[PDB]
Amino acid sequence: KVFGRCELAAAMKRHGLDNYRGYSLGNWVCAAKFESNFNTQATNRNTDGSTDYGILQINSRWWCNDGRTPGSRNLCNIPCSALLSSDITASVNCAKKIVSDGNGMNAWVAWRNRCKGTDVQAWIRGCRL
Repeated sequence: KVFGRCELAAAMKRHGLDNYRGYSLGNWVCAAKFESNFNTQATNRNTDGSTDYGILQINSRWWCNDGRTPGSRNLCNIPCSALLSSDITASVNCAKKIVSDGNGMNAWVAWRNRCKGTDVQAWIRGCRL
């Protein structure tokens, strides 16, 4: 599913992401925009053989099992395919573990490079939340 900006903001808010570990909603919508262009079905392969999955491009080296990433840790305890669903529940629950890991949202390279220190509130402007 390709989310609309406000539709995604609303789903993320409902799933408890607004101010999760201090990160306002706009940070989450911005990261989703540049990681996946709001497409739950986005996959991207890395040079190390791991793959990134879903709206928040969660990586198979640490977080999920895809059966093809030797020495993967599967920390979210989830097949990576579950991260491609039109229901964002699995992605959100896994992202909560990631952002709690010590590096906050810096774990998402597009967030560090394209959202961090920008006016992220702009991403939720005009939305009915």
